[PDB]
Amino acid sequence: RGLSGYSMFAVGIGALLFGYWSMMRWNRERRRLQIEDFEARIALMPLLQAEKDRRVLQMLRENLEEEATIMKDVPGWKVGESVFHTTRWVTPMMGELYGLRTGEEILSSTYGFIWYT
Amino acid sequence: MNPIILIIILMTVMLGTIIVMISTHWLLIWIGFEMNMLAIIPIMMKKHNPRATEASTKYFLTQSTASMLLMMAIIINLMFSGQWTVMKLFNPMASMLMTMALAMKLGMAPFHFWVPEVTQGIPLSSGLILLTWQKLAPMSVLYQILPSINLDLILTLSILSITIGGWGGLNQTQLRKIMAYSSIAHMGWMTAVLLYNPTMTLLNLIIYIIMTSTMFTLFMANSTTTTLSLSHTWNKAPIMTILVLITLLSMGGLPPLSGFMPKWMIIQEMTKNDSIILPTLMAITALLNLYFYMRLTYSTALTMFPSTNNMKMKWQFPTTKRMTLLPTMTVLSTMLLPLTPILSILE
Amino acid sequence: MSLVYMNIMMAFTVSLTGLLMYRSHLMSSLLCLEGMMLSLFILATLMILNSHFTLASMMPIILLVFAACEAALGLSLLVMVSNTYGTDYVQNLNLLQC
Amino acid sequence: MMTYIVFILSIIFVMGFVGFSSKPSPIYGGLGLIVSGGVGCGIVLNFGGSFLGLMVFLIYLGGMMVVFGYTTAMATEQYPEVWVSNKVVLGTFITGLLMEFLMVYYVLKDKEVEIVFKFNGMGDWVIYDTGDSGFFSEEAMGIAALYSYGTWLVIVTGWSLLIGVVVIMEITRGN
Amino acid sequence: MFMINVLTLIIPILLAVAFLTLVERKVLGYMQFRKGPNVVGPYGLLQPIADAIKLFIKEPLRPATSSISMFILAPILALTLALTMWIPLPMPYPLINMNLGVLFMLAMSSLAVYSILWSGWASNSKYALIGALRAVAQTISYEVTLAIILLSVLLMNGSFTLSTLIITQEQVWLIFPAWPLAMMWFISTLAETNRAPFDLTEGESELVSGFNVEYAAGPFALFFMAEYANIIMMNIFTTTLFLGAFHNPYMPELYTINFTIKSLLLSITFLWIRASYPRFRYDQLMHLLWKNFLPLTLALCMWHVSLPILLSSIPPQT
Amino acid sequence: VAAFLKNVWAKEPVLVASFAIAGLAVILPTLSPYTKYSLMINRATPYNYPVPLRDDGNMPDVPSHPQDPQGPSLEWLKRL
Amino acid sequence: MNLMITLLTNFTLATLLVTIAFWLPQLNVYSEKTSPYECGFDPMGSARLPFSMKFFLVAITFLLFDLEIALLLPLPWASQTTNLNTMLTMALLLIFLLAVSLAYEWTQKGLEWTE
Amino acid sequence: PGIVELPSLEDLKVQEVKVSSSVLKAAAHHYGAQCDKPNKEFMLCRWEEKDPRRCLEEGKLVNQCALEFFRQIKRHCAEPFTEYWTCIDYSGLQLFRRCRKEQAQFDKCVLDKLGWVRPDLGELSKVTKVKTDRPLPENPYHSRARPEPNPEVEGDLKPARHGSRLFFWTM
Amino acid sequence: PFFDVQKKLGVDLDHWMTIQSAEQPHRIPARCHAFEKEWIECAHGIGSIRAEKECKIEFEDFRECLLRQKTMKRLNAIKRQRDKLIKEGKYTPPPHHSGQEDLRP
Ligand SMILES: CCCCCCCCCCCCCCCCCC(=O)OC[C@H](COP(=O)([O-])OC[C@H](O)COP(=O)([O-])OC[C@H](COC(=O)CCCCCCCCCCCCCCCCC)OC(=O)CCCCCCCCCCCCCCCCC)OC(=O)CCCCCCCCCCCCCCCCC
Ligand SMILES: CCCCCCCCCCCCCCCCCC(=O)OC[C@H](COP(=O)([O-])OCC[N+](C)(C)C)OC(=O)CCCCCCCCCCCCCCCCC
Ligand SMILES: CCCCCCCCCCCCCCCCCC(=O)OC[C@H](COP(=O)(O)OCCN)OC(=O)CCCCCCCCCCCCCCCCC
Ligand SMILES: CCCCCCCCCCCCCCCCCC(=O)OC[C@H](COP(=O)(O)OCCN)OC(=O)CCCCCCCCCCCCCCCCC
Ligand SMILES: CCCCCCCCCCCCCCCCCC(=O)OC[C@H](COP(=O)(O)OCCN)OC(=O)CCCCCCCCCCCCCCCCC
Repeated sequence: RGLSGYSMFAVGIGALLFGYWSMMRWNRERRRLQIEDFEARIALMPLLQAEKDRRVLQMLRENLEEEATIMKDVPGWKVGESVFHTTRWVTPMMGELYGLRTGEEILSSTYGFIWYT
Repeated sequence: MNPIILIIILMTVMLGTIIVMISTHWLLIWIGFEMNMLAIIPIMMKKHNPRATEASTKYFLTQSTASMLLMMAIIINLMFSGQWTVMKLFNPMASMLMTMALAMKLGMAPFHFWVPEVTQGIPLSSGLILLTWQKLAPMSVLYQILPSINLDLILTLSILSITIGGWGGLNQTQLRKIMAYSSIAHMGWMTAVLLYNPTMTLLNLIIYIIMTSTMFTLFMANSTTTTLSLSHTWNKAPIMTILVLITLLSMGGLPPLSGFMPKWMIIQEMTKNDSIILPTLMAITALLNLYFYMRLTYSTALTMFPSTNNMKMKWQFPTTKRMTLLPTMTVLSTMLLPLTPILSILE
Repeated sequence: MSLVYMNIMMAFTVSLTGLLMYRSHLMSSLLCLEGMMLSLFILATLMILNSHFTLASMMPIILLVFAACEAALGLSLLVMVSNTYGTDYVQNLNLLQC
Repeated sequence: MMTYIVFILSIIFVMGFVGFSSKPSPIYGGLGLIVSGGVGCGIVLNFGGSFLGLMVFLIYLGGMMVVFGYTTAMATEQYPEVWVSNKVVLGTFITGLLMEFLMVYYVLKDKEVEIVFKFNGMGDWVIYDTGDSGFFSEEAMGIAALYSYGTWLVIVTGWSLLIGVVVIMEITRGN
Repeated sequence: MFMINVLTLIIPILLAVAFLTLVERKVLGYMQFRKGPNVVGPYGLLQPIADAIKLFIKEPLRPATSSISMFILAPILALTLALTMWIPLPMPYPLINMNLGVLFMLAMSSLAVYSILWSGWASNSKYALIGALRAVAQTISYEVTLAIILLSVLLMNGSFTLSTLIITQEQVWLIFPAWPLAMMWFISTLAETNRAPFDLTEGESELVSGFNVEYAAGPFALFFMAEYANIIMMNIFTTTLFLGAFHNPYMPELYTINFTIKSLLLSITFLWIRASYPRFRYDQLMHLLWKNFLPLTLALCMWHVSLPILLSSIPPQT
Repeated sequence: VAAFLKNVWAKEPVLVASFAIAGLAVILPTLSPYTKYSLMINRATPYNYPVPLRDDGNMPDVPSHPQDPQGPSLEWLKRL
Repeated sequence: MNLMITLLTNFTLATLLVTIAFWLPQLNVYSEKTSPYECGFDPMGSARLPFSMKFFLVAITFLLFDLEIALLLPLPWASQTTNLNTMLTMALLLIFLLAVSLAYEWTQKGLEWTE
Repeated sequence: PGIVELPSLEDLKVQEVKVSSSVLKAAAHHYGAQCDKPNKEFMLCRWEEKDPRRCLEEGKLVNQCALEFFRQIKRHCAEPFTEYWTCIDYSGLQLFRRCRKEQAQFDKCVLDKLGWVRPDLGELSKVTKVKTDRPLPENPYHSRARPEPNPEVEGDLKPARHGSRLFFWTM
Repeated sequence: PFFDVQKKLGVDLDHWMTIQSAEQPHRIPARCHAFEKEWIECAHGIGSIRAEKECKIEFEDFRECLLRQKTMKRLNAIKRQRDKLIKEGKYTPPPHHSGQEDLRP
């Protein structure tokens, strides 16, 4: 009983060709959709970058205006002294921003993306 | 072994040494050492007897431990420098660990405890590969990190290697253990001049490889692995006794021979740097190497030990062996001292 | 430096002294070389993921490859010791002492 | 004490290393190395390397299954040492654990320590980047660059694995 | 409220294992011309409860020669790794949405071997020793193709994310471009999950009960409800790979019903295979996944690398 | 060559299918017109930000707005 | 966070199905029921004797081929590159080197078992 | 070293764009079309200064130009945009492909009432030229004087004086 | 023996993973790209002996970018003094270091 060999190989290769055609069309459509999502990301990035700059400068100024109040009795302390010889901007460390804040904000800001589900 | 597989495995040993020599990245140095070890293990187990398996196990454990210390030195360099360039090391801890790793890979004392064992366990051809070609990749890395090598460490390793390799060969009657303690003493000579003039390190490496390749080619051409079987060579091929005479007197550092060439130049570069005690102790300690070389010349060339009756059959058969470059290496290991200023090509 | 590098270097040294002090059993120390590879993996990978030097992120994979590419070598050299002798005890490998 | 999670996983990493480095038996050596390689893919997974931790987990699971098969076939004795059967196993196991928790105690009380290097005592959350990588995890991009940029590394690694197979079949012959 | 979301995962699949025992026995009965359990409940709907009460009130029988710590730790890790491979599975929304959920499935498949392996070693018995090292021979056989098949089918996905494997199969099933990979993956999951013809560790005709021959009831239950959890998870994983259903984002229950009935048909297919085929020998197992499936898997890996470049159909990674 | 091919298809057909699929995967991307579009799609996928240029005064090919006619276009991807 | 809660739950109610499996039934311990199983007769010798592995060369080569799926695994990400013919050449080079390895292990009878 | 110079808290106060991410992603293409010029002046200042403290004022222009983008949506097309960002906001990955009919209604209402063309596939990823009057930073890395290199080799290569001069070798 | 085949033949075998400032995939910067660029452009061509003392400042800034030892020591001092002032009760934390602050964006 059953079909011959050539008939089953023809049905299998035809199923291959149909799957390859359908995945060709759908992956080209998915690449176009990815480019659309990335251009939405690009168009949002200047506003997010400006808010991120004001965010980190807000946090560094809050860490600086509270460093002078803590560091008042300590002799020879220099408030806001850079640990770098250069005067170039350095991107802040995680401890430079969230070093004086609560552990909930620390965990949600430094392990939040990795631990998220 | 299937000769296609032998060709591929020997080209892979050579490829590991070349990948260490030509690469500017620390991971590729480590890959070259791993490839070198991995490919040279079946060269040691070419014969499949328990001594080759023991030698291969001891060699695998020593070289694997050395490669672990090498990669830890590489990762500490990555921490303290943020980069991977094969140059000086930016931490004395990584400098110490890499100097220990390369000293283990060279078999320099007090990490010398594998070189007579592994050299005795394996054949003379694989022992030649071990004592010559495997002394090229760690000497490359030592040539490349000498702005960061601790002076006290490399000089302690060097003089400890010279003393222990001198005393070790005096108690030996096996030719492979003699060549292994000779290796230890000569690597001490090469690394003692490493921070003063590494051109003399390369000179000593090249002259040593010539003399060691001459001695192993003479041992293979005579099929001798003990002192007392080398002592039958006068009754079979008396020119080979002359060749081992001139080569062993060359390896002892006697003028007017070329093995006096590295030693003298090493002294010539260590007295410039106001070190007088250290090359003097090195020269006096090389008399031990000369003493067991003279023991082998007494047993082989200068006297005639009694032979057997069956040697009369071996008079009727010539050598069909590939004594590859044996007259060339015999001439280069003995008569090269008038060409001593050729060492400037190694600059 | 950072606190985790203390314990990863500590694990390297623990596996180092475990390798470098044999307990007369060769498989128990071939595990220690594999542990040294694990500690080097995690140490290098913490350094590379920390500094965002992304192109060296392929480096620990390569490192890990040569890990088993010698570990398999050791096992291929473990079975020849354990075919000559009934056990893989390292004190049976003392023929080259003479 | 949840900000110290990478430190706590690293304590379990050192505990697994003292577990298999005391060398009880390669059954329990494989146990301890699986435990260390499974918390080590939790140390390094909290730095962003989710691909690069799952692989050191998976490769070492295959590795310890192979090592299990060999230590049941070759490295087997009648009474295997569990963790406490030998005095020299238990002594150095307790020694490694007491010295490890000793340098835990000296680094949480003082917030700095020095064994050969100097180490901080704050939680290692402090050193992370305060930015985002966009629509790519950067370690995946770097390991993806092994095919575009790492061509010589591909050639030497694939050649080393090929001759590793050839080398191993030349060793395990006997004649 | 995530703890409820965990308890609404593992408790309905400690029930689906229980009724899977009944479905296994009854489909095994009606394919062997007899009937299954129809005595305890209404046509057998209480026989799983009867077995689940019987196994946990029987004397546990810890042996005298057994390494007791590994003897107890091995069924705990069995049921632990049986439960924890359900968390990246999209139903259409997974419990824990992993960016690399496929490699989590693969790594926990590699870790779940040690439950069988340490259970066979710990119970110091000669039949449990043979059933332990047959798991080594089985795992060095399927794992060397379990990863390249799963690589080649994700070269049409673009990532290792299981949830993106629904978006991948929104037009056509991924069994149509990858049916050799599908009919090789299905056999690889038979060989993984210790189902017939690849039992080979609990191989009843050779080894009396195999690796768990010393495990009496109670700890025997956690190897018996772990393996069935592995077959339901594994057919859900095969359904997600090759038989991905329609997902409406406003009606998730349509996707849940669709992949549920597809995974039930694949579980019934496992029961069809267990009730009809002679069991391999565990070297002929190895000369199948190495001499037959591994070269063709390497060829299809070359093809599924080169084909999305050949047709400009490289799937997105986002 | 045909009799040996029939012989190996009769004896080891899995290996024949393996070498056939591998040979197609080797030779066929070099014989396809769509392999160019793979590279063109991959280099037109904007992961990074298109960092703008300071207008010196002489850049006729660089636009001043994304909806300007000059610049790289993706109409070939829209049609295909 | 949720991952460790899920793993803690799975481990917790996998070990709490064991502690109510040992402590709930009535124990009757005597030193013949806890003996090992050798089909009724007493076992001759210990099961801690070396059980010789016939598939040992395949087991060592599994260590090498499992590294290949640490090298071939970034191919869904390597296909996203902008140097793509080079990626395709290196990918086909890695699968071809794995295949040359498997062919060498075949023809030298490394896949067969001993005895 | 020196005191780090941070701006004060009053220097950072600006009327923020207090909308969610789906509201931003729904209006993203028209934001990249209409708010092109101060955004590109800001990102040019941001990659050239390499210092956010020298980029605040341009950044405020961004926060000036985004809000006027949304008020002009709020005055005219508040309800089709509200339905469109709600439908975007439902999805987990926030798919544009699940919301094409609300996108068509929003684009039609915007093109009728405000005359904005939505950017096509490929336009927002272009590298554009920006006409600014701020100076080019002459040292954005705050670097210093590079050390003087070693002098090169020059002159014709004469032979060695008396050969090698190695103890007695006259050549 | 640094037989520099890669510069003789002009091939790039491993110069690309050499430093962090090299060409990275998708233009991803390292966290110490500016520090390493300044150190390499300082120490280029002047040799190692002049580079160990004339480019010491850029290499100290770059090493302190890499390991952040001075930063973590300063944060140790700040956090320890803050904990001491909390323990003595001579200082209270502000509301924006406790949560109730209605954060920026
Ligand atoms: C129209 C166009 C064409 C016109 C063509 C016109 C010419 C036609 C002939 C061309 C061919 C060349 C012929 C020789 C030229 C002159 C070379 C010469 O005598 O230099 C004197 C040379 C320096 O003397 P000088 O008073 O300062 O200057 C006279 C010249 O103006 C020196 O002039 P220079 O300043 O230019 O010399 C440079 C430098 C000047 O020398 C120096 O800077 C002093 C340091 C030289 C090396 C010292 C090394 C000491 C430690 C090793 C000692 C080894 C053992 C000693 C020998 C044992 C026997 C093997 O020499 C070297 O660096 C080369 C090293 C010595 C090789 C000399 C040439 C030998 C060729 C034949 C080889 C036969 C075996 C020779 C012995 C083997 C050992 C060399 O004397 C020595 O070094 C003492 C040894 C004697 C030299 C070799 C004698 C050659 C004739 C041998 C015939 C009998 C052979 C018997 C069988 C073989 C022995 C068993
Ligand atoms: C995922 C959803 C389900 C998918 C389908 C699965 C459902 C069906 C399952 C049926 C029950 C199976 C129970 C277990 C059986 C185990 C035994 C078994 O299967 O052994 C495998 C058998 C083994 O056969 P064997 O063992 O007889 O092999 C003999 C080998 N020698 C000679 C060395 C002894 O077959 C295979 O290995 C084939 C695997 C699949 C092949 C797919 C080929 C696709 C087409 C290739 C190209 C062909 C054309 C040429 C090129 C053209 C190019 C244009
Ligand atoms: C600073 C870096 C410098 C780098 C310089 C590189 C130069 C070339 C490489 C030199 C390094 C050492 C070379 C020798 C390695 C050992 C080769 C070997 O063992 O070959 C095997 C073969 C065995 O001979 P057979 O009798 O057939 O064997 C029976 C069964 N085994 O044959 C033998 O064992 C016989 C010996 C063959 C090789 C000896 C000749 C080459 C080395 C001697 C110096 C030649 C002069 C030119 C180079 C100078 C620098 C070394
Ligand atoms: C004595 C014998 C042993 C007895 C005790 C046995 C205990 C149970 C053993 C089995 C469980 C082993 C777990 C191993 C680690 C698994 C890590 C994991 O699940 O990673 C998957 C996932 C990756 O997702 P990702 O791509 O990061 O996406 C998030 C980014 N947006 O990751 C995520 O989504 C990130 C979520 C947070 C991850 C935290 C770090 C991992 C925690 C490891 C816990 C300890 C593991 C111990 C292993 C022991 C092995 C025997
Ligand atoms: C060039 C394209 C890329 C090729 C390389 C990539 C391959 C990818 C697939 C992975 C393959 C890995 C394993 C390959 C092993 C081959 C060697 C082998 O197994 O030889 C033995 C076999 C006969 O088996 P036997 O000797 O009986 O073994 C004992 C068990 N019965 O011997 C045989 O079966 C005969 C083998 C030689 C003849 C095969 C002919 C196939 C022709 C297919 C059509 C043409 C395809 C284009 C390529 C040219 C082929 C000549």
